[PDB]
Amino acid sequence: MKNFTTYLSTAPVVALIWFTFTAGLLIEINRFFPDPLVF
Amino acid sequence: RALWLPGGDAPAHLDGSLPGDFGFDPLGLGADPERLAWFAESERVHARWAMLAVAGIAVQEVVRPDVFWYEAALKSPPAAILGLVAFELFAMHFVEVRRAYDFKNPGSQDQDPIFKLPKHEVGYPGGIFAPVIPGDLAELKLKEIKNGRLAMLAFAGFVMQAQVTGKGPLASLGDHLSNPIGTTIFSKAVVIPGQAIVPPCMIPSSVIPTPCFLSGLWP
Amino acid sequence: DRQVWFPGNAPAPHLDGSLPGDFGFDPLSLGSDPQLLKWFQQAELVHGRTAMTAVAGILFPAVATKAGVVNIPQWYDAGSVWVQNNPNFPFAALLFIQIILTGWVETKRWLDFKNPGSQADGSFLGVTDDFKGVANGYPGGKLFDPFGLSRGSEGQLQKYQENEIKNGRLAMVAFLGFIAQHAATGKGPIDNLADHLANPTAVTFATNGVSLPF
Amino acid sequence: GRRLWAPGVEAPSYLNGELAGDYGWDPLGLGAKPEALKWYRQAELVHARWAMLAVAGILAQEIVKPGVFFYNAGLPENLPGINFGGPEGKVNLGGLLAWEFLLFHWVEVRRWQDIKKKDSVNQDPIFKGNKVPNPELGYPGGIFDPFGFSNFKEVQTKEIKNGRLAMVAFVGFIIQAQATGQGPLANLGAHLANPFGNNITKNIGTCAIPSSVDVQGITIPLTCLWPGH
Amino acid sequence: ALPADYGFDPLGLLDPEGKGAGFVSPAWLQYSEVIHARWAMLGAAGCIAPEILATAGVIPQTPDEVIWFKSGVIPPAGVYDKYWLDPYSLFFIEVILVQFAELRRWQDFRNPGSQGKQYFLGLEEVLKGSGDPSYPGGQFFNLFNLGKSDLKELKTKELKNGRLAMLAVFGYGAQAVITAEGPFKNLTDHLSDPTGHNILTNF
Ligand code: CLA
Ligand SMILES: CC1=C[C@H](O)CC(C)(C)[C@H]1/C=C/C(C)=C/C=C/C(C)=C/C=C/C=C(C)/C=C/C=C(C)/C=C/C1=C(C)C[C@H](O)CC1(C)C
Repeated sequence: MKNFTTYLSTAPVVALIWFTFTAGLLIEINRFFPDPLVF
Repeated sequence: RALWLPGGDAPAHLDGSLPGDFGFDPLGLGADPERLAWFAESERVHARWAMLAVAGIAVQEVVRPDVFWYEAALKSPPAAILGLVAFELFAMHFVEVRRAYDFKNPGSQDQDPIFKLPKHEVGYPGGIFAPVIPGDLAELKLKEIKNGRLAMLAFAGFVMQAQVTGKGPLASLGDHLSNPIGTTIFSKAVVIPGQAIVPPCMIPSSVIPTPCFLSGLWP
Repeated sequence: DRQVWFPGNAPAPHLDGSLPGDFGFDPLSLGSDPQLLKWFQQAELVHGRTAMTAVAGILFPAVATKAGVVNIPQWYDAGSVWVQNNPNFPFAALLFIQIILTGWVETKRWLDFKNPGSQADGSFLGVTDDFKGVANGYPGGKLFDPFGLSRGSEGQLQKYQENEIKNGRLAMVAFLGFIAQHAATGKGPIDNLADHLANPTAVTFATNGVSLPF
Repeated sequence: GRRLWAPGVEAPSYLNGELAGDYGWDPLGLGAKPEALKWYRQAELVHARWAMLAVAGILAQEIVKPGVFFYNAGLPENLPGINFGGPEGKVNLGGLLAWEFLLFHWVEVRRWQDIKKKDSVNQDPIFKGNKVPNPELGYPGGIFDPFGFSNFKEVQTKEIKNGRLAMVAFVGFIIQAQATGQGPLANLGAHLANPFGNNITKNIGTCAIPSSVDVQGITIPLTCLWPGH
Repeated sequence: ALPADYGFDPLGLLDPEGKGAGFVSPAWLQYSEVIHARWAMLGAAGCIAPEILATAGVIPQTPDEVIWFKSGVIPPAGVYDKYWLDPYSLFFIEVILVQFAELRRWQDFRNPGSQGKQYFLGLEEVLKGSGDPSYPGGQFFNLFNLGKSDLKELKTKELKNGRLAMLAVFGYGAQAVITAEGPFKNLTDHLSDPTGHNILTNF
C-alpha cells in the first residue's frame, strides 16, 4: 500500500487528480450558476 | 453455595459476600467492583420500592375494587397537583441526596443535621430505621432481597397484565383460575412463520400520552 | 493458525490475529501500512456500529408496522413523511444541527486518533478519565461504557469485541441487502420477508422482475 | 466395533467398540472429536428413545382408534373427549403447549447440565435425600431404573439397535403417511392386498397432506418431505 | 505408469519440460481428464435415463418432455413444466453449493491436505485427501474401501468408462443437433430400421 500510494503521489497522478478536481469545480459552478459574466 | 443453576459455575467476580448471591451474572454487569457496589445499592432500592408497590397495588385492588391501579391517578383526591409534585420532589431530593452521600462518604451522613446514627453498613442504615430485628442479620438480608426480587418480577407482571387485560392483578388471577387453559399468554398470543396473532392492549393511547410498552413487538 | 476466510489459503501477512474479526481477509492488501490499518479499523468500527443502529431502527419499526399496531413509514420514505408532517422544522435547520453536533463529536474522535488520550485534559466540562480511551476504536470509560463490560476481565472484553465486529459486518451486509431489495421490489424488508414466508418457491430474486430482466 | 457395517471397510481409530452398537460407521467423520462424539451419542440416545415411544404410540393408536389419522392427530376434533376447563371444556392448545414447554424446559435443562458436567445434577433439588446413580452418560438410573435391569453392555446394545430401527421406521411412517394419506397399518394392509399394484412406485409422486390447515383461527402451512403434487 | 496410458499424445501436450507453470502441466491435465471423465459418466448416464424410464413407463412423465435438452437446460429447445423451483433460482443454489465443492477441491489441489485443518462442522476429518488430487479417498470418497489390491486396475476402468462416456456425451450433443430427438429415440430408430435411420438419412 505504501508503494501504491507513492505511485499515486507521482507528478502525473497528482496532476490528474488536482485538475480533475479543479475542472469539476469549474464545471459544477457553471452548472449551478449558468452564464456568469460579471460579479 | 446454592447457585441459580445447580451443577454450574459461579463467575469469579461474585465471591458470595453480598446477600442473595447465587452466582447469577451471565452478562458480567457486576464484574467491576465499584459498579458491583453501585448495582447492589440500586438492587436494594429497586427491591424495596417494588415491594411497597406490589403491596400497595394489592391493597388498592382489595380495598377499592372500582379503581384501576393504572388509572388510579385520575381518581386521586385541579392545579393543586403541581404543588404536591413540588412537595414530593423536595422531600425525595432531600432523602435521596442523604442516601447518596451516605453511599459516597460512608459515615458522613450518620448524624442528625437538626439536633445521631450508629456506625453501620452501606445500604443497611440501622439506627432509628431498625428499631426491632426479629431474626439474624444475614438471614433477614436474604429474606429481604428474595422478597424484593419476587416483588420486582410481580410488578413487571402487574404492569404487563394491566396492559394486555385492562384489569387489576387479582381480577386477572380470578380470570386465570376460572379458565386456566384459555387465559395464559400462550392461549391468546401466537406467532408462527407467516401469521402472528397479537392481543390488543385495552389501555387507551392517550388521556397525557399513555403508550403500551413495546406493543408492536408483542407475540 | 486461526480460522481464515478462504480455507487452505494463508492469511494476509500484515494481519497477525490481534485485531478482532481477523480472518486474514485482505486480498487487495489495503491494510499493508500499520497506521492506515488502524485508521481502517476505526473506519470499520464506525461503519459497523452505525449499520447496527440503523438496521435496528429499520427492522423493529417495520416489524411493528407489519403487525398493524403502528403505521411507521418504510425506511426509504421516512424523510419525506417527516418533512411533510413538520412544516415548522425546515430541512436546512435540521441539517445544520446534525452537522454541528456530529462535527463536535467526530472532531473529538479524530483528535483522539491523532493524539491518543489527548481529550483527557478536562477542557470539555471537566471530563478527564472518561475521554482517555482504552484502545483504537474502543473508548470505554464511565461515559461510553457505563455498565463496565470492558473493565471486568480480558477474555470477556475479547468476546464482546468479537461479537461487536461480527454483528457489525452482518448489519453492513444487511443494509446492502435492504438497498438492493428496495430497488428490486419497491417494498420494505419485512414486507419482503413476509412475502417470502407466505410463498417461498415463488417469492425469490428470480421473480421480482428486475434481477432477471428477461 | 468388531462386526462392521460393511465387508472390507475399516473402523475409524476413535470407534473401537467402546460404545454400544459400534459398527465402525462414520463416513463423514463427525464423531472424530471426543466432545462432538459424546454430544452425538447423547443426541442419538434421545432420538432413539423418542422414536421408540413414537413408533409404539402410532402403532397402538391405530389398533385402538383406526379411524383417526396419526398425522391428523393434532387437530382439536381428533383429540380424546376430556374436560380442559372453561365455559365449554374445549381445548385451546395454548395451555397444551404451555404445560409441555415448562415441564420439558425443566427436565431437558437438567439433562443438559448432566451432559455438560458429569454427575453434577444427580442430587434431588427439593428433597435432598434422593440421588440418581448415573453410571454412564445418558443412563441415569435410580428412579429411571426401578427394576434394576442394568450385562449392561448387552442390553445397551439391544436399546441402541432397537432405537435405530425405530428411527428408520418413523421415517418410513412419515413418508408413507405423506405419500398415501393413511396410517402405517393401512399401508401394510394395502401392500398385502395388491402387492404389485400398490407399492412405492404408485404413491411416491403424490403428497396427500393439504398445503395448509386451519387450527382454530391460525392457519398452519404444511409441506411434505419432497415435492409431491 | 499412468492409468490407461496408450502412448497417445500426438500433440506432445503431456511433455514435462518447459510446461512447468500454467494448466498445460502434466499433473493438471491428468487431473482434468479424470474430472471430465467422472462428470461425463454422470452426464452420459443421466442424459438418457429419464428418456429410457419414461419410454418403459417407470416414470409418469412423457418421453418427449424428459429428453435431456428439452427439460430446462436449453429453454429455446424446451422447458420442463413446473419443477418445485424455477430454473434460475435452482441455478443460484447450484452456483453456491457447487462453488463450495469446487473451491474446496481446488484448495486441495493447490495446497494438498489443507482442507482437513480448518473447522468444517467436523467434515474436515474426511477431507484431507491423499496427496493425490485425482484420488482423495478416505472414509467418504472411498467409503467401501474398494481397490485394496487392484487400485490401478480400477483407475484404468474408471478412465476407460470415462472416456467412453465423454464420447457418448459428444454423441448426444451431435445427435441432438442433427435429429432434434432424444438419444434413446435415435437408438430405437436405428434398431427398428437400420438402413432407413442413420447419419446418411438424417443428413
Ligand atoms: C450431472 C448429473 C445430473 C444432472 C445435472 C441431472 C439433472 C436432472 N435430472 Mg437426472 N440423472 C442422473 C444425473 C443428472 N441429472 C443420473 C446419473 C441418473 C440415473 C440414475 C439420472 C436419472 C434421472 C431421472 C429418472 C429423472 C431425472 C430428472 C432430472 C431433472 C430434475 C432433477 C431434480 O428434480 O432434482 C431433485 C433433487 C434431488 C433428487 C436431491 C434433493 C436432495 C435434498 C435437497 C436433500 C435430501 C436430504 C434427505 C435427508 C435425503 C433422504 C432420502 C433417503 C432416501 C436417503 C434435471 C434435469 C427428472 C426429469 O427428467 O426431469 C423432469 C427425472 O424424472 N434424472
Ligand atoms: C488425448 C489427445 C492427446 C493429443 O495430444 C491431443 C488431442 C488429440 C486434442 C487429445 C484428444 C482428445 C479428446 C478427443 C478430447 C475431447 C473430449 C470429450 C468429448 C470431452 C467431454 C466432456 C463431456 C463431459 C464434461 C460432460 C458432462 C455432461 C453433463 C454432466 C450433463 C449434464 C446433463 C444432465 C445429466 C441431464 C440434464 O437434462 C441436462 C444436463 C445438465 C446437460
